[PDB]
Parts: sequence; C-alpha cells; structure tokens
Amino acid sequence: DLKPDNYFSGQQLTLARAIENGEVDEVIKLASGTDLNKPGKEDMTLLFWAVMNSINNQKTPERLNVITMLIKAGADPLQPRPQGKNSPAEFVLMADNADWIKAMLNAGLSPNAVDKTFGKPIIFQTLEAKNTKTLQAMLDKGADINITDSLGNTLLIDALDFHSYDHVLLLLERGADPEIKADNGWTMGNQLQRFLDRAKVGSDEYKKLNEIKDVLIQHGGKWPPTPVK
Amino acid sequence: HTSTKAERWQARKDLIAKGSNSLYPDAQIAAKRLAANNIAVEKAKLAENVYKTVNPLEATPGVPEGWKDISNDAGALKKYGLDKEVLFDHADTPDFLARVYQPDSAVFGSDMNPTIVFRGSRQPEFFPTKNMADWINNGAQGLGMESDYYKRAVRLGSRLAKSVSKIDIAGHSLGGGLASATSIASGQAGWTFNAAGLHSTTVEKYGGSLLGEADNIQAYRVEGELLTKIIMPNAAGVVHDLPGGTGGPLDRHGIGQAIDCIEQQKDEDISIIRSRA
Repeated sequence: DLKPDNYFSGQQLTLARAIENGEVDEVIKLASGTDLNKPGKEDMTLLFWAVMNSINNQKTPERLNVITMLIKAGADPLQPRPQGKNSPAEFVLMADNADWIKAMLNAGLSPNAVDKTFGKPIIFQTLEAKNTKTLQAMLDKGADINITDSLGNTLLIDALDFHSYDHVLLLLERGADPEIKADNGWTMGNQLQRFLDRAKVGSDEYKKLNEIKDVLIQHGGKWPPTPVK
Repeated sequence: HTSTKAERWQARKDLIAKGSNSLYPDAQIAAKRLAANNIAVEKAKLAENVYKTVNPLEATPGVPEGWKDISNDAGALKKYGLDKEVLFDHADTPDFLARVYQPDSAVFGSDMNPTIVFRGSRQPEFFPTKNMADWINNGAQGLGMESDYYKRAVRLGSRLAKSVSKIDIAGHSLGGGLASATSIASGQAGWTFNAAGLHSTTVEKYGGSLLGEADNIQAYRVEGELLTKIIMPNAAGVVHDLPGGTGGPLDRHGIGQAIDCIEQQKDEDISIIRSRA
C-alpha cells in the first residue's frame, strides 16, 4: 500500500525500488554506492523501508535478507529518528516475532548495543513486546542477561515493573541473577513481595505472581527478600 | 506594576491561616478548601503545560511560574528512579508523554512537591482502524506491536513506589486516566482534572497495581464536562466538583475551564474568610 516515490528520489529511489521488488542481488549491487543513512521524507530511511517491505505476505527469507545486506553495506540499525523517536533495531524489538531482529543480528548488530539518544541498552525494548521471542533472540545471540540501565535496573527488575510476566519467567529460566540490586537498593524480589501483598488471592494475576515466586525459588533465588536498606 | 510569585504565595498562606484561626466555622471550612485549591490549581497549570511539549528532547515553553521542567535533566530525575527514556513512547509521535517538574523552594518553601504530569492522546484509536497510509501505523500493525499507554504508565507507577523522595502525579483528560493509574500503582498522591476513568479491562490486566486505594487522588471536574456527562467508568479518586463552567460539554472539558473554575472557587472562599475579619 506504500509507494517509495513518496519518500525518496534519485539514487535512493532506485535502491528503494529494488527493495520494493525484493531483489537481493540488485540490493547488494546498489547498496555499496548509495547513501544508505540519509533520511527521506516523513523520517523514512532505506532501512525502515526494508522493514516495511518484509511484513505480512512479504515476510520472506529473501526480503528479510535484504535487511541484513543493507546493514552489512553500512545502513545503521541504531540510527535514531528526530525528537527521540527510535531506531529500526529498537522498533523491531517490539515486534511479536523475532524474524526482523534476527536479520539485523545476522549483520553484526551487537546484542549489547545501546541506543544513540539515551544510551540505554536496546534489549530493554523487548519488554514491551507481546511475547518473549525478541528477548529470546537477543539472549540466544549472547546479550548480557544481567545488563543494567543507567539506574542499575536489570531486565528482570524492569520486566516485573512493566508487568511483563512471561519476560520475567524467561529471564529466570535462562539464569538471570535475581539478587542484583538497582541503585535504590531494590531487587526484583522486593517488588514481587509488594505485588503479592497487593494482589487479589485466587485472581489470575495472583496465580501468575506465585508462578514467578515458585520459579525464582526453583532457580535458587532468595525468598522472602531482604528488606530494602 | 507586578509582584513576585513568592510574595503572592506567602500572602495566600497568610490569608489561609486567617481563616483557619478564625472563630467562625465558615471561615475555617473555607480555609481548608482554599488551601487544597491553592495546591490543585498549580497541578492543573502543569497539566495544561504538558500539551505544549513538541520535541520531548527540548524545553517545554511556558512552564508555570515557580516550577522547573526537569524532564531532560537526568541528574535530577534519578532522585525519583526516573530517566529520560521512560517518560514517553518512541515508536511514533508521543501522544503518551510525561513531564516532571520541580518546585522552586524560593517560591513555595517546602509547601510543594515534585510532580510528574501525563498527557494522553487527543483522539484515542483502536489500532486496526488507523490510517494505514501512514507507514509507522502500517509497520506497527505488521509487526504485531502492542498498543497500550497504560503499560508505560503502570511501569512508572511500579518505579515511583520505590522513590525515597515524594513525588505527586497529575494529569488532564486521558492523561488524568494515566495519572490515576500511576498514582494507584505507586501509592503517591494524585491530582486529576476532567480525567478519564480506568476501564475494567485495564484494571484486570494490571491486577492489584490498579486495585483499591484512590483515597489520595483528588479528581477535580468541571460540572457538565464531557466525560462525566457520559463501559465508561468514573474517574478514580475523591471527586471535587467545580461549578462555574461555560458552554457545552466539550468546552467544559478543557483544562483552561478547570483552571478558571478552581480560581472561581478560590475567590469564593477568600471572600468568606475576608467576611470574618
């Protein structure tokens, strides 16, 4: 439903048309010579254009590989958009399927990369995804499971605060360290106890919080938590 | 001529104390409500100001006198466990956006608290019916992206429950709905103005974080305003009805009428206190 002429002209438009047509070899040929990171109209970049051309019916191996080959050629998956809007890598970490982030990881994007506006590890953006697939993909590629944001929060701590319960469970199962304290002295367990104290006994949320507690204990984490100092 | 906000704040304090020390019950009652509205109208002016943020990485113009926007000061935000990144959504234009303001101690002394203030969307949309000629909407749809401002608002609530420094929550309209979620989840005091209520699906989704409490939310509303005039739950908190609105339900919804109506009530209680001199 989208037309490349609305965003690009000239050499960039010719590359945009090869992306539109899913022509991997033509993309490889043009990408070594075309300005890959100069934005077009409406904040569109050629890399976002490739993402836009690999969804729905067009989520094919070849069109996913177009993403990979653009990045290998110099397209920056961490380039921000204006006013604090996010990069293609951050954007696709929010997806419900890991095919797009994998295409980027296959081009050498670091699973420990930080974003260029805020300096926050991009893996934190997986916590807003509908399922854990993009987090799984980053962990499978070697991301530091205990990486922290600027306030000392880990993914485990942030995921519970986000109420991203399946992300919490996956992180515990993969061996995330549950005893890490953020800068404020809280562990994930401190918040888990608070959530359990506020939940309605027998509710679906109470069952899910107790599942997390059981899995925390199964993986050797301390329960009950030490009070915050 | 003019006068500094610090002088005006002190004078109002003195007037309130006159009412509270009065032997007349009506001056005493007026002094309590005047003290509440004095605080509330400051929160309401912040709730008006958040609509002026354009680039969230830049200063918001027109910040109310005696307040400072710290939304881009990471050193100041970390006192509350906040950073810049968590204050707005980043996939598209930020309809969901929070600003954090700190009061000037030279003006308010210790009478005012830091406040995080929420703005919601101007036109809520069920995601499948958005204009898919807009490429970002097309992309979010095709990538299976989750669309829920209440997730980021509840997350901020989970964080602010840990803050060692007091920080109040405030918001207008849909931002007042978000504010009430953050307030209930954190335990911090909240002020909302013509706020949206919390839908049952939202309350269920986030469990006990959105359960109970609400006693420390002051839910101000202009009598006759759109939302109360209307699966549409009531705004959470202790209702504070405001007469003196003008026009229809749409006009009365605006934050400017909320501010004006609070000022009308202050004038009214001031006149009562002055009548017992």
